[PDB]
Amino acid sequence: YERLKRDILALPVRERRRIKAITRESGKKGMVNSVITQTRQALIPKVPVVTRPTNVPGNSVQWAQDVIHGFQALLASEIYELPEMDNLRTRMTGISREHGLIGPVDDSVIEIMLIGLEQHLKGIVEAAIDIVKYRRHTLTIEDMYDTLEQYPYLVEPGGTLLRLQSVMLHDED
Amino acid sequence: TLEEILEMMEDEEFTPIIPDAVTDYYLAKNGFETSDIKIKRILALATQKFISDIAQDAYEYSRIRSSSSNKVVLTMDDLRSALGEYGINVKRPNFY
Amino acid sequence: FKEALVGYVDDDEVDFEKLINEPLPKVPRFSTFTAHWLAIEGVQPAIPQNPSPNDIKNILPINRGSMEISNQKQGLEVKPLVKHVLSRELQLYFDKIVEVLLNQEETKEAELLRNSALQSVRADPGLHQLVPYFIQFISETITKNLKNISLLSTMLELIY
Amino acid sequence: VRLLHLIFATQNIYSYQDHVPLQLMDFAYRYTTGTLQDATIYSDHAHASNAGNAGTNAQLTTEDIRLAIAARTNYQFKPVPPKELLLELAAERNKKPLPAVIPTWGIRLPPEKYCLTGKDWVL
Amino acid sequence: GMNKKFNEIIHLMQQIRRICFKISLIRQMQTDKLDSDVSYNSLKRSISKILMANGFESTAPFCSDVITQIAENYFGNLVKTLKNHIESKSINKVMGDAKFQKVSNKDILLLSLLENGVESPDALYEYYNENIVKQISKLEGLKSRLSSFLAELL
Amino acid sequence: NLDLSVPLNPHRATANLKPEVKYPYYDPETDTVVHEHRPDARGNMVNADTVD
Amino acid sequence: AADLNRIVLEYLNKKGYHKTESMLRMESSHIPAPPTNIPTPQTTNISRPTAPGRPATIKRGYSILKSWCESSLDFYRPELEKFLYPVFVHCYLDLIARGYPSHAREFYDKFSKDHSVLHEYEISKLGGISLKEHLQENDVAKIFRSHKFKVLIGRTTFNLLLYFLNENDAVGGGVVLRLINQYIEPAQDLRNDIAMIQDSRAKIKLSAAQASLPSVCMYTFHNTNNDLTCLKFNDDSTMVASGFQDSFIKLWSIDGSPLRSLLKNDPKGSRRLVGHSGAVYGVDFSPDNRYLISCSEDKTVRLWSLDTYTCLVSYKGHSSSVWDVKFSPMGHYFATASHDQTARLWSCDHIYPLRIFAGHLNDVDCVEFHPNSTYLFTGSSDKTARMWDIARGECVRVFMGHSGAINCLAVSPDGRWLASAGEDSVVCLWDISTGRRIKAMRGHGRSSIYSLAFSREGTVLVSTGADNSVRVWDVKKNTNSPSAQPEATNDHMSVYFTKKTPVYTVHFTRRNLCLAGGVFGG
Repeated sequence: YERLKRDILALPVRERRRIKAITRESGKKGMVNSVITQTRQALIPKVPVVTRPTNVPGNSVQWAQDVIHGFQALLASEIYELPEMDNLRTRMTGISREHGLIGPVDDSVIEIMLIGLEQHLKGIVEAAIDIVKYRRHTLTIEDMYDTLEQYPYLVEPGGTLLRLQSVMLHDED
Repeated sequence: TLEEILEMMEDEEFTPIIPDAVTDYYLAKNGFETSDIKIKRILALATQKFISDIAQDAYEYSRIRSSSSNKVVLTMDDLRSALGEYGINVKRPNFY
Repeated sequence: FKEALVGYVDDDEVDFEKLINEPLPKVPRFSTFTAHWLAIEGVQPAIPQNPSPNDIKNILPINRGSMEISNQKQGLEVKPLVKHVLSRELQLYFDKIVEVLLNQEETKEAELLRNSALQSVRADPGLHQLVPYFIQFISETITKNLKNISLLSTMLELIY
Repeated sequence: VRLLHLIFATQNIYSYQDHVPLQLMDFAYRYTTGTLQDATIYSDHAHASNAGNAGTNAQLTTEDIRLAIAARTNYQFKPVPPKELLLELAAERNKKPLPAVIPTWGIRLPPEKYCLTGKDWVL
Repeated sequence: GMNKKFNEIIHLMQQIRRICFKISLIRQMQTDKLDSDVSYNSLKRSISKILMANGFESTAPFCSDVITQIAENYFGNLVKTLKNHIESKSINKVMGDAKFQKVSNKDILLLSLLENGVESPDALYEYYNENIVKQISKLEGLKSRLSSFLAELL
Repeated sequence: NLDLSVPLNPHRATANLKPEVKYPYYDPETDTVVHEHRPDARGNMVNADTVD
Repeated sequence: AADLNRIVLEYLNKKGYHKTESMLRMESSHIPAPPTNIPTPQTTNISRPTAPGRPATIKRGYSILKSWCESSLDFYRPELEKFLYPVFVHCYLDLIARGYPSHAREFYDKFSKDHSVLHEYEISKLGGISLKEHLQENDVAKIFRSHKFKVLIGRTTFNLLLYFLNENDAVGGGVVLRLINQYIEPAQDLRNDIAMIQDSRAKIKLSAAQASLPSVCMYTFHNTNNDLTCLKFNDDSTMVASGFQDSFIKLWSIDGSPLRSLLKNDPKGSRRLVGHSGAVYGVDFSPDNRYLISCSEDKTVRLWSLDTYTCLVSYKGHSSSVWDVKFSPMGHYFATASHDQTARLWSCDHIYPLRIFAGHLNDVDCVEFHPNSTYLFTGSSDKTARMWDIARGECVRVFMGHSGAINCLAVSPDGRWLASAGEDSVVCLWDISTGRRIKAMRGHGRSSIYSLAFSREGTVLVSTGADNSVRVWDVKKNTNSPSAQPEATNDHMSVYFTKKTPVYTVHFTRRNLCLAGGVFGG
């Protein structure tokens, strides 16, 4: 079948195109496909440092003091409340410089983001409430794991669900 | 109400189109056994109703297609639209 | 994958145009198991549900390698004649065994001298290599002598 | 497609059922349609749409496709083995001691009210 | 099988009235342990017996397979819901030491219905009466068309 | 270069000494009984720590 | 190759607590273990069910006495019936004086119904005594121990009897013979008989226990439309359970239909288990053999009884399909393998996992426990194998080779040896200490190897594959115990072909024979 298959593939005029695809593609400086370097390079902070052949405008020099400041914030889950603007702004500048942008976030982004956030969480908790009672109760972790087994399209996988399946402790401990 | 609804499923006056055997198989597949007959007929009924809903979606979306005011066929455009209007995902078939 | 040409694309599907279906599926048998016997003591019978030497016709990359009258019967397709299979060690072990068995000197210590080898072969591993030699030996013992109460008693206890 | 059989040959799987090539080709068509659709949206986005502000002209460079694919794999397509996450997470679990007890030759079950008691379900 | 019997009466009335519709067009324009495959095909039978709307198995076959698989997924999603609530391992569920089930065995069922599709119970009563009214409604619509065509042909 | 690879006999890989057990029995009155360990948490009890 | 030596030696040079002295000892990962022995129940006692983080032998000796007797011949009943009661009361007096009066009471009124037809007042004689000083005041036992008791018995019977209590000094033979030579003598003669047993050790006890080619009995499963993943056989070889691909578990009874509940309801020998959502990929039995465990792709693990054929528990701590679930050799603890590139070790009482193990860059295909039950061996599709400390969590050893996946693993009873079977079709025998395979058995054509197993005593193993063939391999051809026994590659005793049947498992019984399971018939 293999020989006959190759012969029939040669029956098509694309035998020439098939003959040319012998090299190693990605004719670039490279596209690594390993794992550990993806991880590391996706773990260290980057820095948007710029060239200046003739003129690279922007009128505001690039800094990486911002990235350190961003990674140092008392982010959520330590504190007990959703972050107020200032914390979120400090974290964003870090991410924007860390991805390769420049210029300061303009104080409307934070608010629309908070808005979308609280909408998200109201949806989730409405789901859990729809689980526990049909029509004086009090809610637990297991109900939220149940509803994130039923509806997983809500949350993006990674990070937290694995962490969620490592917090379900037994009674005595 | 609700209690009439399990007053009624027991006797032959309301026996879903989905036969008892097939629903027993599908109960067993997804892992449920019980020596009641009501509940199985009930899941039968809800599924019957859901498919009826996509049926009417298909009927109306076929009725829009031409001449509002060689017989009928529920094709892939009608289905593409109704399944889409649900949460059922995109049907992008092809050729070549 | 029907063909179609344009002035080729090799695509069409002409499996449609149904109006009514009223067919019934037929149920197969349940999953039940068929035991047999295979490979008694190394040899593979071909009489019951087994193959004959037809894997010489198989594709040689696949299924590779092949090494392998009366009430006095104990096995013919096993070839116990050649005395190379047992071991160099096992012949001497068997000699020690038989010699400690057929001792028959006193009534105070000889039974104590053999009883622990008796109770050894009672419980010890890997003896399925030297069984038929043991069987032929003991049948030789019974057909050679009839008078000694001692030997027949020891053999009854050996079969226990 | 015969080339799909040729691609099957790379993984030593010459035992197909002939529905797979139809199915996987259908799949790739669906996938790339969605991909180069939202990439076209992003090409519009660089072209500064609303209820009439400018035109819509297509180039579709590789960067837009890269954007349209990274969003998909944001919630799909089993990624690189996330080892470090799992290592630290499991160290957090692998922290509190074993029970160090003796049920004395049986089975020790969870307490009833956590056990199931698989009776005939009934109202 | 009164539900089966009434869907069958819908089927018979559809057959006869659509036949009459078509010939009237012609005259106008003249001028137990069971297995997988049996289960699948039984479901396909039942499905194409649902379809009073179009015509009973009067569509391409891919769509029949589509519909079969979809309803399979839905039924499985039902049961995956009820059994999940039943295992629960949470204080809200779980028989209390003093036999206090915060939510008895029935709210489970009502609730699993609610999570998937159906909102309330009496929507089923509603869909049932809706079905039997669809029968007489389409009956009388095409019967009035029949009488008016019997008048028109003269 | 220090691992502890050393077995020891159970009651399961030999014979003549398989033990008895009396938890999975059959009462004449009741159906059967099992071994199931013991917490102190009851039903309708305080759930957990404060919300802070 | 040498580059690896270069780089690891530079590494160890940089590790300041690795000097040049001990770095070379670190390079002694190529000397394997010595040939060690199996712990017979002659010297080494039993151990208790416990944790992996670090009395009543009298009762077990009496259990030996009441078992070995009734299992004897009919000629020897009328004489050992009187050997029963006196040693029972003797051992009861021994323990109640040792310091466990409660235990004394419990096994007294447990074994007070031993000789109730002969002795009528003695149960009342010994029922009105609880405490040690209540014995020291009691006079009948004192006059009993003063003189000895007469015992009428032949010679060869006591010879063979003692020659049975020499092989089992593990859960109690020494105490009973000590009490005998103390009281009756119907341990001086005991010592002479121990020397006689040692004389049996000189060439009368078998030394090598060389190879032994196996018997087989096959079990082909017809009429399944390939809807069938796993089999598994029992411990005492009475049942065989197969996990289907539509959430079904169809217990089969070998040799009859006694599969009936103990209840009054539930009125042939095949029992089907529901309670699952997805396909079943692994099943395992309880070594006490009244329970059953079964993993699936719906990230459940589930527990069943076997006197009512009924579920009891569900388990959920996994994020993806669970392939194989295996018990501990002792009970109490079970483990699972998944597609979430992680493995979780469970108990049976607690419902969420105890430990989680994470070292695989792909899916963990199989899991197994070393015979001490303090290690777990995962094997994966990343072409690597690993070992874990259940308490520690983290990987003691890693074995790499085997271009291709992995599917099944085995452990030889004595604690040196693990078996790697994979799509490559080459069986590899690994040594835990070396981390380097001792042998590379070559055979089996070019097909996946699904299952395999060792002997009762590590003399022989068996592979079992998808090339429609089973393949017995010797194992000691070139190992540290080179048993040769003389008159594609070697270490291949014999191959038994099948009628176009891919085979799925094995189970060595106690005895010589294997027991197999395959499909597809013809």
